Amino acid sequence: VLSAADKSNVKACWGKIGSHAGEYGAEALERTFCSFPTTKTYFPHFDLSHGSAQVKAHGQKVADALTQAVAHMDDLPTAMSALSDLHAYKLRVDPVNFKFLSHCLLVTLACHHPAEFTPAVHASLDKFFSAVSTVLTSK
Amino acid sequence: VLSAADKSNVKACWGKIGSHAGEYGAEALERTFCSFPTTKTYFPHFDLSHGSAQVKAHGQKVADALTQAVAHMDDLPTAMSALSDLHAYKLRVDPVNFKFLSHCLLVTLACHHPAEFTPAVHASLDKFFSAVSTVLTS
Amino acid sequence: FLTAEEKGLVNGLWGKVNVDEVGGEALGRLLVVYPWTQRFFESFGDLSSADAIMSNAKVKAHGKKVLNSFSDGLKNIDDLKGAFAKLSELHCDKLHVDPENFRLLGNVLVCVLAHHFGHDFNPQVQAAFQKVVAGVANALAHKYH
Amino acid sequence: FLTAEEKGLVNGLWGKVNVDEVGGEALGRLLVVYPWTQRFFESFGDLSSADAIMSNAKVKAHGKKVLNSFSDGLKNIDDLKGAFAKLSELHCDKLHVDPENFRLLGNVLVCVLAHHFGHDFNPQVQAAFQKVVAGVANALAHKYH
Ligand code: HEM
Ligand code: HEM
Ligand code: HEM
Ligand code: HEM
Repeated sequence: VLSAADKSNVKACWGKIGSHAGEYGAEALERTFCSFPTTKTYFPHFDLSHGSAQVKAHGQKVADALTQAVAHMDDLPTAMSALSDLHAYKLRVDPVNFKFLSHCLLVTLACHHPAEFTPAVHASLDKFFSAVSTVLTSK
Repeated sequence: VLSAADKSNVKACWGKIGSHAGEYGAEALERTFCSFPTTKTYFPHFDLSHGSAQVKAHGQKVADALTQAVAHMDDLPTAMSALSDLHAYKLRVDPVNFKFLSHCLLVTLACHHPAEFTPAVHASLDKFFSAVSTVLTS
Repeated sequence: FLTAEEKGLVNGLWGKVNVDEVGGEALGRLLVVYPWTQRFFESFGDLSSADAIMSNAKVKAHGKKVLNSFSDGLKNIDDLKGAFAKLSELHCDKLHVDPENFRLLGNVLVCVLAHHFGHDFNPQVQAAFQKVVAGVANALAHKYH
Repeated sequence: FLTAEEKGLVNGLWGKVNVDEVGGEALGRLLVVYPWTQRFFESFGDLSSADAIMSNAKVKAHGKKVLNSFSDGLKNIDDLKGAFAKLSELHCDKLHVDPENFRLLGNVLVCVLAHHFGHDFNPQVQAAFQKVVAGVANALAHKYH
């Protein structure tokens, strides 16, 4: 129940993000550790200081995962199956944390791309990040 | 989510509940409104006094629906489709409130049936209430 | 409740904010991005598409009105409970708004601050505002019974 | 934080509670009902079947500790950020535990209490405990940073 408008809203916006994706995913995570400090319990082994290369590296791995969900909006349960193993089984990440991250993905995209952050696009991104969170936490 | 081991558990236990389903249905609700007052915001046109008859009437409809899901554990999303429309599209109830009911439903099955409410059955009942809340909110 | 550096950022930024424009925007978006909320606002008129909402005169006004209780709250950071007590009764007894829905406005207001101040909107500035926003929502909820 | 009547119901009920068995049960069930939590207790011996869990010597011993902690909370309701401050830092800095998980032990603790007191565990008494178990979860999450 992403609609035709959601999908193309999102592909268009992701299209514009381009090769800043990993940059943004780095920033989203930083924002999340910072605004929502319990998210850190899940990274007790990273260097989580400002500019930390580890967070940057992870930022890329996140943004790539999302690029690949944008490519496969029609079968997210399929596309993201490995990743929902990880987060649902191995890591047990409370669904509350996902809300924190997607909120910070929104703030980040808003900070850098206000021209596309129109209310309709904002509506679609929020649905998309939800769909991805449901798929990642559903087992 | 919900092994075959899990479904025996729920079934066997629902057997014992039997004729008390609707009576528990109501008590859990009076407990929900009562520990989680926020849930009350979805029933502003109700009479919500302790022992209100309108709640007992509602308590029954919840139980039957629960009995309903117990008999379609293998495809809940289909059985309950008409109910997720009501709860997602029409009323739009925040998914947090489902946790509150499912909790109090469990506390309800515990006051009444301590013998049957063994940890394995506790675990099973939870994944069941949880599995249901998932269908109704999606 | 907020360290002085925090209060410095919060006030620093809230000083540049056009209460007028950001108000309608936050509430507009609430209604576009989370349309189920429309139920509570039927008396406002045409709440059909997004362009209907972002231009609706009433929406815009209520917006400004919400944002002021924010400012009142800011001016009263260390006792938020008292500053919202009556809005808390209101949203509870006249309104029947599940307080879960308070986070939603908070987050949207936060997104609008990011949309407006762009690169000025630090990971730190935001961390302070989330604190505000989570606090505001706690107060408006405290008087539910 | 708690009315004179709410404190009546709470302590009136807690005086009756056998701190031994109730601990090793709240805790025992946390483990079966939400088995992912077993990871935090890997140095507890055999935890591979409900049977073995319920009856594990080191699970029951932890129970009592958890429960006397709870006991001390009741001597201190008026200031619970006070009573659990050292435990908050513990669960954060040492154990790295998502505070969300506190909900779960409060919940299981509420279920055990119901298992044990049936008719005596009425909607009104339960509403007293939730307020406590909500507060014990908030106090534990307070010194996260
Ligand atoms: C949209 C949301 C998310 C996406 C798209 C995502 C994606 C990813 C990806 C691509 C990896 C890399 C796996 C690998 O390196 O092979 C990963 C790992 C991981 N994720 Fe997420 N993730 C998301 C949300 C979260 C959240 C909210 C948390 C908890 C706050 C979390 C915790 C972790 C941890 C702890 C690891 C690996 C541990 C390590 O790097 O040593 N993830 N995730
Ligand atoms: C297992 C969980 C739940 C089940 C099985 C369930 C089932 C039902 C059923 C059978 C009805 C009756 C509709 C009819 O009579 O045609 C109903 C209605 C309703 N439910 Fe629930 N429900 C659940 C959770 C909740 C929760 C958590 C809330 C919010 C506190 C809620 C709010 C409502 C409301 C407001 C109505 C309509 C009442 C009216 O206007 O008559 N439900 N649900
Ligand atoms: C986040 C913090 C919020 C604040 C500070 C706030 C503040 C206010 C204030 C001050 C009023 C006063 C109306 C008057 O001028 O007398 C009001 C009215 C109202 N609020 Fe909120 N509110 C918040 C969130 C929400 C949410 C989430 C909803 C529901 C989705 C909501 C629904 C309403 C409604 C329906 C009215 C009455 C509108 C009318 O019919 O005239 N509020 N609010
Ligand atoms: C109701 C909320 C909780 C309370 C009141 C509580 C209480 C306690 C207490 C009193 C201790 C003893 C500290 C010491 O021996 O120095 C402790 C330690 C510990 N806690 Fe909890 N706890 C709670 C929730 C949780 C949860 C959900 C987990 C798991 C996810 C957890 C994991 C642990 C672990 C692993 C230890 C140390 C065990 C050891 O190796 O000796 N706590 N906690």
